[PDB]
Amino acid sequence: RDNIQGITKPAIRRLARRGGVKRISGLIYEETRGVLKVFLENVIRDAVTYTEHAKRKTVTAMDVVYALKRQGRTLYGFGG
Amino acid sequence: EPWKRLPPPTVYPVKEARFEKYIPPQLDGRERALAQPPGQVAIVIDNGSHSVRAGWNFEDKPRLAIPPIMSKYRDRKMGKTFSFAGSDCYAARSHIRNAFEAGTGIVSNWDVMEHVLDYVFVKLGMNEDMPIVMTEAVANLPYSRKSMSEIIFECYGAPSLVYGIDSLFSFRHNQGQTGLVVSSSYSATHVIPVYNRKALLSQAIRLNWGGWHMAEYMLKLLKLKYYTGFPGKLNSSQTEHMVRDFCYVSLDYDRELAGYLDWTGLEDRERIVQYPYTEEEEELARIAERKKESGRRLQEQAAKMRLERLMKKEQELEYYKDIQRRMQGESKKEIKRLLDEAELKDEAALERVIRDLERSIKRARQQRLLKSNWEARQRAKAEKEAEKARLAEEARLDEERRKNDLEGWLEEKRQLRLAKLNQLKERERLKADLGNRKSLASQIRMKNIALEAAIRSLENDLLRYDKTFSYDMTLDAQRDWSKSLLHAFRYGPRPFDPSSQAETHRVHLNVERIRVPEVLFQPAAIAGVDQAGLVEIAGDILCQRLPSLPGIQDAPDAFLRDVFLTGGNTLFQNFDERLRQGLMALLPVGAPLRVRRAQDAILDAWRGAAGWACTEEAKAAWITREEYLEKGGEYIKEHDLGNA
Amino acid sequence: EGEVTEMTPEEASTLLIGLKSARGQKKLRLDPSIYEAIQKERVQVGDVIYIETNT
Amino acid sequence: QSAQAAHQALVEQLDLHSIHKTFRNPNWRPNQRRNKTIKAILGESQTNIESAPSLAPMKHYCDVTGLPAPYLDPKTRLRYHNKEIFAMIRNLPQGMGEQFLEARGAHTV
Ligand SMILES: Nc1ncnc2c1ncn2[C@@H]1O[C@H](COP(=O)(O)OP(=O)(O)OP(=O)(O)O)[C@@H](O)[C@H]1O
Ligand SMILES: [Mg+2]
Repeated sequence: RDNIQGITKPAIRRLARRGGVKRISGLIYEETRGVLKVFLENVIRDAVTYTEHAKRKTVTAMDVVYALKRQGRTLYGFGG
Repeated sequence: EPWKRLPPPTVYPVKEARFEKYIPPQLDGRERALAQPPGQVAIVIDNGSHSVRAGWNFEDKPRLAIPPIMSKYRDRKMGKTFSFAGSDCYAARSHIRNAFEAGTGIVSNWDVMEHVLDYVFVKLGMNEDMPIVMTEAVANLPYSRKSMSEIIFECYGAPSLVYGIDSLFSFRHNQGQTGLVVSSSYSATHVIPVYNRKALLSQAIRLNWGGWHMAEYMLKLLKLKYYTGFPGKLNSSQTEHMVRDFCYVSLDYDRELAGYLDWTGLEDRERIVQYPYTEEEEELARIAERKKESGRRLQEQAAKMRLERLMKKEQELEYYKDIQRRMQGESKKEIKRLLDEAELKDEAALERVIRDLERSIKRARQQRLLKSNWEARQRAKAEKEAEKARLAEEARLDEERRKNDLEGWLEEKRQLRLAKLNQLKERERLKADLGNRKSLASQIRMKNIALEAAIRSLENDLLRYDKTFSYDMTLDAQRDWSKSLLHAFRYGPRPFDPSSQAETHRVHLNVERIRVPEVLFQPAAIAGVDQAGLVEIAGDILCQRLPSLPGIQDAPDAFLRDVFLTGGNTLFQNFDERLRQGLMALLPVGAPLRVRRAQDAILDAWRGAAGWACTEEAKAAWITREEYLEKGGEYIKEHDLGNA
Repeated sequence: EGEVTEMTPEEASTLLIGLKSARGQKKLRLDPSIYEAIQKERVQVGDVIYIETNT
Repeated sequence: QSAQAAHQALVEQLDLHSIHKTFRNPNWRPNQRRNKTIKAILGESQTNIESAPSLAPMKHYCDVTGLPAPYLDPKTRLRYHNKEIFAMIRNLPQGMGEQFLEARGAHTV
């Protein structure tokens, strides 16, 4: 399945443009995919524990928000 | 015992390339070069990337043997420039530049080469007119030959020049007639088939490994072995002497290698190289006083803390006891609410903290207060005495259990150790699991919201009385440096201490004694060179190429009767036998393989060109200045000892 | 007894096989019968084999 | 001090620059671009076709101790002898793993 390859090179380009990056080595795209997957694993792992300890099968936005704040990366807009 | 039985180590000082003496110009050679018969004199120069050798063809050994290096610099405080052009470069500022491209046989810094040639002719006493024989790389590049011959004709103006291959001059000096010439030099390793004194250079092969690469690879290895930091300055000139003095070719590599770091006899397989080093009561009483006072004060703090805990926790026990008494006295409806004064729901909970308080104190008008404080000390003293009695009673039972039931008693301690080992391994695994990911705690906390001394003691008793137990079983031995491969690799059979300046600043060679030469035989495995090994190259030539070649006759058998070894980098122990036994398996059974070493395999390549220099075969190959001015510097007279 | 350095079907019956020990290599001409015995066993180049020439 | 004087004497005694060369023709002067590397020479020339590859399967050796290696670590791609060396290899300073590869001409990228 390997849906990490669905994070295409242009999508990684635009994230770098918003990051203010002018020239991108062609080796960046594989390194960025590894970075993203390592991050996104950690958040979902934490979120699923809030879901299960609330005795739910559905992971909720506040499960994600608590996982993010637990990681020090507080996200506003989805809930208090 | 295992190391204390060994003698003090034999250790060899580092060796490096160094300046040794002044060589005044050898004017006697210049006079003899004029007295010798007409046309029977030449300057013979061997372009060794490790050593330029130069001298007179009519002489049996060269006058010079000089590294192809220059060092030119401005002495800023004195304004004069200096330049040096051999071992006069102290290989002391060492602005050294080398004529050759590193790891190749080809000259590339012509300013350096021109300064080396300048040094040569000065030291030969040139007062200028003399023919030059110059050795050359196999398949040497045309541009490189053009540049060298331009220097010889335009700058130095010499009358005639001839180029020949150093390995083929060496073969001729050893009565070579037909054979396989195997050269290993500084730059490279070559296999040349020679048929009827003529080299079949279209069938020559190069390995791109040689004595330079061995010194470079040995340096990479020593830097990795001591990656923690070796405090001596590791240099390629030092590893070049290490590869010479200590390396040798293995007669059977894998069976020798796999046991090389095995602990017995390692002090024989290991050789130790010493880098240079330098090494260097009232305060002792004062330190001991401070240590005594600070130690006592800490014990006073612990005793005060414990004695403080004694009164508090005993009164908390009395506090819990009075809660129990009131709980037991008052109506049953009061039980939980009264025990909630002890913040606990039931005596089944309160007994837990009661026991922990009892354990802790067990483990640990003002005259009325002082007596009450004295009572707390006395109460713990009784608990201490009862604890010691309980331990002594348990010891007395274990004594009789050991004396009567020893086999069962020891089997208990073995199984207890196994349990304690499993408990420690579970605890060690837990200590690896704990903090493997910080959020482990915060994840689990939401579920709520919404051995060392024992193992040692068991081991010590088994060492005391289980005659089948032994120290190597203990976890202590399982962590001893004496049981570690990386200590043997880096430091050998002796214990090591970083306090000794003498025992730091020494390198232990070990596996690289044999691993370094074997890159010739296993290049892609040992150093990634991605080329066929020497035995596979020589086997390809003898077995695949020469029998197919149409003009040749008696192949392989004519070439196979003389596999000839040339160049300094062949001088390893067992190099010849290793090459023989490798080829022997590739050849038809009983084939008359001989492998032979050159005499004096370094200088012998020069002696061949000196002997050859003025023969009629050579003088038919000489190019004159007036030919060069028309033909240019790339053009050469093809001859049996030179390139096409 | 040797490592099979070559297996060259000669006819289309005869095989030639090359065998090598640490001490040299030898070629053998194989009758189609002993060839198919060598081929009924799963011998390939790089295998080590034992042959009895007469039996 | 005599040591400085003696060294100054020896460097003057060894120097070639103080020595005039009668054989050296002054009129010829080299092209300043003449120092070229093998790649430049070969690239401009486009007989050093004497190198040879190999087809046999290579043996596996421990990148640290050089002893034979049954194991290739999937993470750092160092070859290693045993569990003791695997422990070291995973504990290496982050730059060190690429040096063990590079000692056999390998690199991770
Ligand atoms: N006894 C010895 N054992 C092993 N190696 C040695 C020994 N003596 C010298 N060497 C090494 O042999 C090399 C010298 O090789 P050789 O003299 O054949 O080369 P060269 O003519 O200078 O170079 P080239 O022909 O490649 O330009 C050096 O690396 C030196 O350290
Ligand atoms: Mg040479």
